[PDB]
Amino acid sequence: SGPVPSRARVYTDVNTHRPREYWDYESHVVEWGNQDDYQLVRKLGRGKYSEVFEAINITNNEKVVVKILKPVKKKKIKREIKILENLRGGPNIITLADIVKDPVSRTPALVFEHVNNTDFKQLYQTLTDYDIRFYMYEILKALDYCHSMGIMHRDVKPHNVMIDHEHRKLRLIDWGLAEFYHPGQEYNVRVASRYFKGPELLVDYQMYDYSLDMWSLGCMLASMIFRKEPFFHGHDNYDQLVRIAKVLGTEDLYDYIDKYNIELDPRFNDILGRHSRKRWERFVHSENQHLVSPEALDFLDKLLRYDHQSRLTAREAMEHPYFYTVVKDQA
Ligand SMILES: CC(=O)Nc1cc(Nc2cc(NC3CC3)n3nccc3n2)ccc1C
Repeated sequence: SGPVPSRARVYTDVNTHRPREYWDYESHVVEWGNQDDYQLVRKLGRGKYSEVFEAINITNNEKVVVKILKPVKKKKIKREIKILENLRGGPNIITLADIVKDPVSRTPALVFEHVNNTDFKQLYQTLTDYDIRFYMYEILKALDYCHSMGIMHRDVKPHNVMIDHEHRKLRLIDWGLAEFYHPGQEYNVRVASRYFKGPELLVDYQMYDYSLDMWSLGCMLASMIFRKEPFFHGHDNYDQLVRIAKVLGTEDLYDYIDKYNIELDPRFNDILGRHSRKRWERFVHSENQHLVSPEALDFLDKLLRYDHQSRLTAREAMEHPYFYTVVKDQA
């Protein structure tokens, strides 16, 4: 027998209530700017589907980030553009400034607002208890917004969070894996980086929703408060679920499998074993205790659930006691 269907607990029908054009990205026509407005300054890095550069817009002298695409299906390019245009102006959402057609590569190049990022491998070792709560609340503003707008990011991880610490400015970037949520839709499970993949992806449960981003956020919170990067360190996608089971326990995992009538890959049988649910205290030591409090642990536990339906929504997460001083300081 097949798996039990699932629906998002919140923002379930927001795309159904919108005109077809909002989410029907295959019919989206791309609006092209002038490629001569931009002069590349230097390379910043690379991605699976791109090469990214710092550039100067020669019409206004503004610094921009240019993402020149590698060959990618036209519908996937239209999807990222549509999602970016839909989320434009949203809290802590990266701004897509322009779309141009590269002359050498003949591919599109997406032009973004520049963020003066403080590299995560250097920034995280300086963050206080307050900074983690502050930036976690800022990520939640972006997530509650994109979820309310019927979009799942599906690639939440430290590298997709640009922080200008000096200006306490955060932007959630790289919407290249983002999708529109539609009740009853089965999505590709081959999304996100290994360490941030939700149990639904690892067990091949396709009818997932916004709650997938909440698991990714929990992985990020666990890595920050415990100073353990990555928190769930799998050797591959199968071992990734084993790393989760050694912390969350195998009992809740088999309960989750049973609830949704998920047929487990036979490989999993011999590697999952039997594991008790651990207490968060075993990850606490003299070097991370200043970032760990009962509020942090209670909040973390409520994010890292096998059952996607039982994880906090971004809005419920914002109401958690862990953020009381951040909320009070923002008012
Ligand atoms: C466009 C996109 O999402 N792809 C992406 C981006 C990067 N890298 C940066 C670097 C900076 N800022 C420089 C100071 C570090 N910014 N700023 C705003 C956005 C952005 N992106 C690397 C790799 C990829 C794939």
